[PDB]
Amino acid sequence: TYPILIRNQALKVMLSIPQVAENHFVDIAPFVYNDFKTYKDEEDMENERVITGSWTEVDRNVFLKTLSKFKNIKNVYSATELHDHLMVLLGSRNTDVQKLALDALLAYKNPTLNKYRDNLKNLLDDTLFKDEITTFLTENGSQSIKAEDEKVVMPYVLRIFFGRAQVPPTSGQKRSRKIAVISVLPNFKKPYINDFLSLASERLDYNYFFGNSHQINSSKATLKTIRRMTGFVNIVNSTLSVLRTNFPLHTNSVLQPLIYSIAMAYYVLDTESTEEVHLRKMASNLRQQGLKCLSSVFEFVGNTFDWSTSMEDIYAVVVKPRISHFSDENLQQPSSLLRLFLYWAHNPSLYQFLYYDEFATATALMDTISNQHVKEAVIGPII
Amino acid sequence: LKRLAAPHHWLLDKLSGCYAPRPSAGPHKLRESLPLIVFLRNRLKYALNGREVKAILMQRHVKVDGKVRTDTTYPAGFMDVITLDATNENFRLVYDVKGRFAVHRITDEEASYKLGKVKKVQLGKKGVPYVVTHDGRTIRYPDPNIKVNDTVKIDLASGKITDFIKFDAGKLVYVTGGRNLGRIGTIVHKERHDGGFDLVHIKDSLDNTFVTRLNNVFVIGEQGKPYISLPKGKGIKLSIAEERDRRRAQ
Amino acid sequence: TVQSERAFQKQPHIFNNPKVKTSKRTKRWYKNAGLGFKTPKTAIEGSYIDKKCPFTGLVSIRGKILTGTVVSTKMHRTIVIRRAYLHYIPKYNRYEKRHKNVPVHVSPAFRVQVGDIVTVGQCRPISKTVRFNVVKV
Amino acid sequence: LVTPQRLQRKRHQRALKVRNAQAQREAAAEYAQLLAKRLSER
Amino acid sequence: GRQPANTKIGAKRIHSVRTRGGNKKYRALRIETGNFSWASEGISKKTRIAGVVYHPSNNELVRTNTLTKAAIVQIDATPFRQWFEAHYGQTLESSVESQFSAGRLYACISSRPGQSGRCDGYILEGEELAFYLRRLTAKK
RNA sequence: AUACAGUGAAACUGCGAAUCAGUUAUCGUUUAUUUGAUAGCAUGGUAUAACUGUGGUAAUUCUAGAGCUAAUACAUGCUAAUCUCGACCCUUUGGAAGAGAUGUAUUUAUUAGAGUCUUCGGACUCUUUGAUGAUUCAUAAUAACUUUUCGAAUCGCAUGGCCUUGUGCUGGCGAUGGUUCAUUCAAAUUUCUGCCCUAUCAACUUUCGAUGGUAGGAUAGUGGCCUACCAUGGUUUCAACGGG
Repeated sequence: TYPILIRNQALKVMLSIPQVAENHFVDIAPFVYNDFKTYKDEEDMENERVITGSWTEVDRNVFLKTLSKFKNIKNVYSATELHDHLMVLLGSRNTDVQKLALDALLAYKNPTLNKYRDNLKNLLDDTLFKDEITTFLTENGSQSIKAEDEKVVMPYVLRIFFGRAQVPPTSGQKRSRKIAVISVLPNFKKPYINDFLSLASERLDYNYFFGNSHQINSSKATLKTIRRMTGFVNIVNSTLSVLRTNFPLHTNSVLQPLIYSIAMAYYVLDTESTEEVHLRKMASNLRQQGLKCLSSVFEFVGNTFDWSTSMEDIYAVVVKPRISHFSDENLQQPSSLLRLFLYWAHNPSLYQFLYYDEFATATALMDTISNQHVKEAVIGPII
Repeated sequence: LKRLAAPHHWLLDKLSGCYAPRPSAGPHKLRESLPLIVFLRNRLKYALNGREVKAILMQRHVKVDGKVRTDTTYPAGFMDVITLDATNENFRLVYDVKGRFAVHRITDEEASYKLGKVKKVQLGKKGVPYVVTHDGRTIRYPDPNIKVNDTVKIDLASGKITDFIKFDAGKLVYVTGGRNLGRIGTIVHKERHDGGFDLVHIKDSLDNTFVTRLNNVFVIGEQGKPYISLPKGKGIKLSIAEERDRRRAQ
Repeated sequence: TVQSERAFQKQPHIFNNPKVKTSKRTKRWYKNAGLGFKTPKTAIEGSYIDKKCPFTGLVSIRGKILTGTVVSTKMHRTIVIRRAYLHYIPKYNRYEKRHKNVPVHVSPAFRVQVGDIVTVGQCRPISKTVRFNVVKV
Repeated sequence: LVTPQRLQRKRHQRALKVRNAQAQREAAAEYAQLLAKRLSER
Repeated sequence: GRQPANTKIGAKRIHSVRTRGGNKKYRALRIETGNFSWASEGISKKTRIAGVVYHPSNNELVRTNTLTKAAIVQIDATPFRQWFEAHYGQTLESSVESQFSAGRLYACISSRPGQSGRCDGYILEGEELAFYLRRLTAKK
């Protein structure tokens, strides 16, 4: 078959055995087959085929995944080999981004020369996915911190488009719509962690606007729910358990960062789903953050206490009782100062709020602080 | 690439051919270290010429302070030990009365440590402390009470330290250099200038003081406890005339 | 003064914090390159820059510390001193009048007087011909 | 050619790296013990 | 000595130079981008060089705009703009603030391109700002 | 010894190819080599040598042509994994649900680098760091830039063990390489004195650099080694300057 793929890539008679061409482009095979097949599809023309739209779609998905260099270059050659109208003004940007000399400012500058045409968006998203597929050890780091920061010079619609593009392979809304998810794949579970890292990178690069896309946010919630599902579905050989602990810590710290960075024009009226997911994360052990470096649990609770809007979805569950319990542990760590500041912020933002549930939460907080704030012996900072 | 202006404490004659062994690069300086060739050929005469010196080095036979080091021109100099399994011997090689290198004959439990004056101490990298002593033993992790011009007892089997030795009044010192070379004793007074020319001053039975620069001298030990058996019965070199006077007396 | 040139004069990398308020705008950098001296008040509360000076500039002093009498000050930041030392000759078996020229980069720490005795030491070579630096008049 | 010896040497390089690290970062702790002793002393 | 370099703006192209005793020096020619740094709170970013306005020893370089050390600049302002309005929540010193809608900033080069081959700017802020605006007034 | 196993020509690769004199400093440079520390893919492709051939050419260690095939030659490329806090238990010298932390090379900006109380035995809290004479020293943290450095696609002798006999997982001695620091060996400059005779040599150097200061370039670097800009210096009857 490798000799057959090489012979059909040498003899370039396309549209003669093109019956299962798009089916082979939608089917799976090895990498030695995939490189020769993408070379053959770039050697063809793809103007009139069985389905030229399906060929361009498989080219876009290959330039998305691509293993970050080789199929990215081959699919860029295929996309130029297709009907590449309004792309000869960006062929330099495409060749630079597919090449290993991808100066990111140069790629976003040649696209800023090819701008006001918007015919480079799918190629730029596939180049962003290729630059995001860098893996492990400090060269991947020096490339990823360049890529996620340099992609901020793009459209305000195309940023949410790239976020939804990351959302697509591991959204699973049809899996999580009924109750929760029930199927466990570690390879897609790692892509959830990659989406978590890319979303945290985009939030840290632009933490004012942050660009909320609702299906991407619900897919991040679905990834955290799959993490709690694996924790309840413990695989005690535990490579999956270590991967799930690596996914849930970064997932919680990323989901706290999006809310705590945007905090004004995001986190829409469907906050009850995130409150339900946080209730699922607290129903294991609500007081499991008694350390001073309590990451994202105390941050989400304190951000909900700080922003006065979130008290409704706070008092939906009994979550202020959980934060008061983690504060009212006996040997509590130096996060007790953040808990007392949370009591200060939640007094005039729940006891000066709506009486049905926010003043009820403030009454529960005052009843906690009357008989549980006794040991005030903070002999450290007088401030 | 040549020699014959060799340091004259090597017991080297003039009619041994022209060139002398050039000391290769190693632990010590050239002016105060003898190579294994001038040791094994014309210092204890276990060999005759360089061909058979190469034979008894590449016989896996010599072990300068714990390891083989097959190199003729290897500058194993001051305070090292040279063990040989055959001939039962360990040679701590030190200074003496006249200035040249006195051999010892050392047993095993004294031959399983040397000691070293520190040359400098710093902090190396990643927070780790940093000690280098006179032979290039750049050793990590000392005890924290580190001074400079200070003696550490190197375990010499595994290259760590086993004992620490400070320096102040009333603990022994031994000179390596100057006109007063190879001499012990430490009891007068501890004077220090700035810009050098200072010494821990040296005792005598007649209170004879020898003051040099402090780079040459370093601690052996304390009163009653030196950490090395000493050459030729604790050589202080009183006088040839006093030696003949003691000969006429006893 | 603050300038004599097209470029700018500034202590490199010893900068202030340009956001918060301090009443200096440049922390004038203290140093002493050795020799047991106490730091001069003109360096603690001075105004010049002088990259060849041993009290704010980054040059170091050690080695040959010598003395002599100032005779020439007409140059730019560099003065010539007179090591008026007597020599000996094997012919006459007497003493003779001898001196050589030694130039030294003067520092604006204390004033530049024609006639005083200086104590200057060997520095890393500041120029083509001058090798020492003024550490104290 | 992949031999029984080549992956043996690869395994030995792995073992040497992990043994050097698993001596070094423990010798750090046995230095920190003496530092803690002197900190309790002073 | 050896030959002059006189590196320019645009189209990065660097000679590979080995010199006396190892010490691989990067003889960069024709620098295109530059890493600059906020001098009062510490954020650095690669930033696209436009031009060189000032030379402190020879107005031949004010003519030909040759990149060297100690040459005052006006560069890009856009990645600092994107960080300035994308992480703040403010989306805005006062004379530094005056250089926002002008599309140009001001800084200085310290790393030698004929020696190190780098491209460094520090955003001048304070008496540096005062002296360099007085130098703009000295030119104009 | 059906991959190889002995010797092994050839060839590639690796390594090596006025003397000035005494005289200090290199906190102004690099430091090949030795030595000592030191760094958590059952392993891919070139592009060729020797050789086989076709010749020219009086001829050279002259060569072109094609067929070949090697790497410690050239050029790409990888595996969770460990240290903190550990509520609780069951007593710990633990094992624990998990709140966490993650190399190096270059460049810049910083920042840190400064008198009671007594089981008379004991405690009751007292200060952060390595120094020289001396630092923008040594070192640690963030931010990115790297025409992207390294973190072993290597070799010889044995090849032993664990038993779930896989064809697994392990494991010894040492040969080369390689990051950084130190050492050792060096270089290249630098402080102070000197030598041939002379006033029928008294003025010599800012000619087309003379001498400084400021920036820049060159530098392995201190440094007119040079560039421009600011200043008009500096040497000398002391035997200078010039000449023998």
